[PDB]
Amino acid sequence: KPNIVLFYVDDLGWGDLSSYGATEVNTPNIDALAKNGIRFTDAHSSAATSSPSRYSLLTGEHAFRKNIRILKGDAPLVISEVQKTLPKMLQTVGYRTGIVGKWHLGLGDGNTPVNWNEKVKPGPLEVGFDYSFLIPATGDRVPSVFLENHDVVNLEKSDPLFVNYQKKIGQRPTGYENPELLKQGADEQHNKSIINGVSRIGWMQGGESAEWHDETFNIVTSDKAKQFISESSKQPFFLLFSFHDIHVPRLPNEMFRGKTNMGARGDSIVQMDWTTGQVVEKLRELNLLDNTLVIFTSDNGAVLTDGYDDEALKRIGTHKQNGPYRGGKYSIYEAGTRIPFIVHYPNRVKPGVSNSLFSQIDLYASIAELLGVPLEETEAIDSQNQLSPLFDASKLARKTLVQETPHAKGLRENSWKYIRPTEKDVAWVKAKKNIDPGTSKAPQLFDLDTDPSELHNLAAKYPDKVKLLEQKLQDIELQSIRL
Amino acid sequence: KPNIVLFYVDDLGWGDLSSYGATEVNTPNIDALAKNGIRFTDAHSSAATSSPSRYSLLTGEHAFRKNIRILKGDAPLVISEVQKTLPKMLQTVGYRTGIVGKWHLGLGDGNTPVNWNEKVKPGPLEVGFDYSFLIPATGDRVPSVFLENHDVVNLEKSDPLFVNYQKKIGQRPTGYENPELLKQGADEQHNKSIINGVSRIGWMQGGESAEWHDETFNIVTSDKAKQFISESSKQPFFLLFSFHDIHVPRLPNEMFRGKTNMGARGDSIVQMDWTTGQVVEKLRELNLLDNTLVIFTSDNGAVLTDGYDDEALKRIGTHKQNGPYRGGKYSIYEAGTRIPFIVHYPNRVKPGVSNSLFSQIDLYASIAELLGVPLEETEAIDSQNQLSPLFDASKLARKTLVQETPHAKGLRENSWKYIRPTEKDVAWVKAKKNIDPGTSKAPQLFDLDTDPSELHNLAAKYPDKVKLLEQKLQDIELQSIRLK
Ligand SMILES: O=S(=O)(O)OC[C@H]1O[C@H](O[C@H]2[C@@H](O)[C@@H](CO)O[C@@H](O[C@@H]3[C@H](O)[C@@H](OS(=O)(=O)O)[C@@H](O)O[C@@H]3COS(=O)(=O)O)[C@@H]2OS(=O)(=O)O)[C@H](O)[C@@H](O)[C@H]1O
Ligand SMILES: O=S(=O)(O)OC[C@H]1O[C@@H](O)[C@H](O)[C@@H](O)[C@H]1O
Ligand SMILES: [Ca+2]
Ligand SMILES: [Ca+2]
Ligand SMILES: [Cl-]
Ligand SMILES: [Cl-]
Ligand SMILES: [Cl-]
Repeated sequence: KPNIVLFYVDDLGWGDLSSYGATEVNTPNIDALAKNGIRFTDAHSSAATSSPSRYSLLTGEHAFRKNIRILKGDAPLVISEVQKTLPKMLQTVGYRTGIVGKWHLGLGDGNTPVNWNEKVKPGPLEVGFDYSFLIPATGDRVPSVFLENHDVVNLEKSDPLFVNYQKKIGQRPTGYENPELLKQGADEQHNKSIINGVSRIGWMQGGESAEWHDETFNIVTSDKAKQFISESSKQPFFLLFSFHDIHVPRLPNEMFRGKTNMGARGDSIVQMDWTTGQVVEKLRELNLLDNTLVIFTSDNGAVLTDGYDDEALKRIGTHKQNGPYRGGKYSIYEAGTRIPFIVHYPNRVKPGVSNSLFSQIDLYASIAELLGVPLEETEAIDSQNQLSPLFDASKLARKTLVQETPHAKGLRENSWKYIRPTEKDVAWVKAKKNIDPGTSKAPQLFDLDTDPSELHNLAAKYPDKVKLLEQKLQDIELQSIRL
Repeated sequence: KPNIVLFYVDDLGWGDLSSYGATEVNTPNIDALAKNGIRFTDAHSSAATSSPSRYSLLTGEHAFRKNIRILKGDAPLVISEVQKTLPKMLQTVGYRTGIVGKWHLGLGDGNTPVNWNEKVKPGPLEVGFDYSFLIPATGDRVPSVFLENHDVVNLEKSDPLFVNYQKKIGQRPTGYENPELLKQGADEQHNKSIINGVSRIGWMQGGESAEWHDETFNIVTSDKAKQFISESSKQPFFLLFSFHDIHVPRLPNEMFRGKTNMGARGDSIVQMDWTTGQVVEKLRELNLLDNTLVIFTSDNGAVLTDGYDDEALKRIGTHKQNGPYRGGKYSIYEAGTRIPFIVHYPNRVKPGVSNSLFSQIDLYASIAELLGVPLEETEAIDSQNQLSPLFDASKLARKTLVQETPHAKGLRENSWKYIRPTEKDVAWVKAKKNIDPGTSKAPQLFDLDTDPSELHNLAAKYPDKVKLLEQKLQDIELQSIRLK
């Protein structure tokens, strides 16, 4: 029973790592993991946005089965208290489970809004986690406080904490009223309550003692992960290290500012690599690294301009955050879900590069197979046993895989890519995010071997292929049991 | 005997046209040719630099056979006067042949330096062209004058013209002396004589009346091309419209400044498309567009920072000038030679998109086949007959193609790409050009189907494939006669 450490980066694109070809940023720690492990070139998150991908990561099922969308800071937990989750699965075989970082899976129960001043339940502790130290929503969503287990860290009863997303509450300055105090400019959605010089989404009243310090996320989070690892060093443990990097607002520690010529976004990649090093080296000191299944991946494709004036697009230079793939965050094109995926397990995995169609949804069933945990017919219905290609870069994995986004759905059948037509008009992606969302009123079909960036639609040349793929996409939607 | 008009752009990247996916720039006129003809996605120039590719375009053979490198402004002509060339071949079937634009193939005879004040021979007129309106070297190399046939245009005997690439000559202001006069900053190689407010490579003395005006290149070149077309409308003709766009310095006409959010480089693409349109509309106006074989392609891959402070890199935004391919100008990676290539011929070409491995070198032998011109065994020894894939997107073309750059040679065998190792160190490509030259002390091998940006070197996992690909490269280097 090896330990499992899951590095889950926020918005890390296929090309944002030097082992994936980046030249404007060096990721040495993550690169050494790829060198002594398997690097996947065709691995995918379940969706093109955070909440849905995180839901599939932990439940082994497609996010559309529960219509998961980007959650707001006070949304209720999307994972039922009895739902079968990956951490619960590992618990039944003695693993001590923990998560350090971003949650974004909801925290309340729905009936009554979240009272950030009393115990916050259900949450990570109710869906398979023993220990939890989180960032409730996202780095840019209030509350800007750490929630340990069931309690908000450093909360003073003398200064109760409240949040509101529709109107201003409290006496904190905002970005629209007080733009003078901002460290970075913000768009309309992100110009509310200011905390640590940066406005966020929504208003935050009180709880000043519970306020976090963005520039120390690297230290605070690595410190917690190292402690949890030290506490569970003599037993099997699973640690989901969920980063805030490289999600907006990008506020890296001063020791990284200027390490790249790309601005805060690039420097956040440097910080992210450093943080990863702290955890990896911690496992090395305790001689646990060779017997640890390390998985380094991301929740969705990269984005440059995501709401703050941080120079991501202006100073991009020659950097290709999505490598050769088109799209990015929010998009149905490859880059929306095609991301970095590294497996590092020296005791059982030989170094290699895998071009197998791999999905993060299959982590649940592949880890069950690793430890012999039989799965119910109703458990992680979409998660397939793909442990063999996970540990051998030469083995094949999937043939078919559905890609999700709020705007459209798509399907991969070997090198074929099909995007189902939609009438939804989503211009905010192209306008505000500088990404083609991939929608179209007409079907789309691409051969990624000759057209890797999805520039030549073949829907009209192979109309039966479109119908076949559309048919197989319907079957997967109608599926309700395993296999 | 259809008319043949060949548009040859300078440094146009695979993704610089909107019909190849560009979103930050619009090329409506050029896209119109793609919608009505074949768009090639795996077509390649012979080399990753100007002069080597141009030589291969007109001689039908690899440039390394004569060690052609980027030519200085006063270089002698690299095409022998007795050497068979594509324009000559067309001359023997009654075609009137002309060239308007960038030459960059040398002009002296090699024994004496070109005297710009006398007739310049041998030039395009001695290698198969009837008419020629030229930019001698490049927009950034002196002389900054026009050469029509054998004489410099608007040259006054009262002000003789001289060039010198080793030391300053004449009284013209320079970039290293008069920075306050420049419209754009220039690196050390481009800070010499100032002409029209932009320093160039080399020093220019005299010939003021013959100086060109960069910003009106679009009008001067399109007018010359329109005259030539208008006059040869009675006879079959071959026009090589060799663009300066989008090479440095990028000085588009006023009517295009601000059309894109990428600065001078992006606005030159706009001007480039407009100039192309002016020529296409002249063919239509004269009812020749349908009976005209129009080929639109590029001499080598794209570059952003090439010598002038023109914001090409600071304002690139989301533009992917090279599409998904790695490298660019000067590189042995795909983007060095993988370029836009469109064939517009309404009387014999149906609209399509072709993924066939296609080489510009084959244009000589494919056009010969179109006209039934038998080729000698020692002529265009690298030019293969690929007329079937040139006119039908569904037909295959090449299986093997050798790629050139001064530091390394490469080979393509279907989707496999092999880069022969080299001890050469070209640091300026990364330092100043912001492009990866593709050099490596060790062999490189890629599967472009799974690794389109050549990121995963497979040379170690397939040592026999490397050997076989390296062997195939030697055979093409030793070949001296036509194949098959
Ligand atoms: O018409 S095009 O082919 O499309 O444009 C041609 C370009 O010519 C220049 O670019 C380089 C080219 O001449 C190359 C020859 O293969 O040599 C390069 O010079 C390098 C160094 O760059 C140079 O640096 S310097 O301080 O500015 O003088 C110097 O170190 O010498 C080497 C040559 O040695 S070698 O080629 O390895 O054997 C040219 O680039 S540059 O000097 O860096 O600017 C031109 O710069 C481009 O604008 C195009 O005009
Ligand atoms: O990575 S995610 O957590 O899914 O991002 C959620 C996003 O919502 C968008 O509408 C915001 O404008 C972004 O700033 C970002 O916060
Ligand atoms: Ca995310
Ligand atoms: Ca060029
Ligand atoms: Cl208190
Ligand atoms: Cl389309
Ligand atoms: Cl701009």
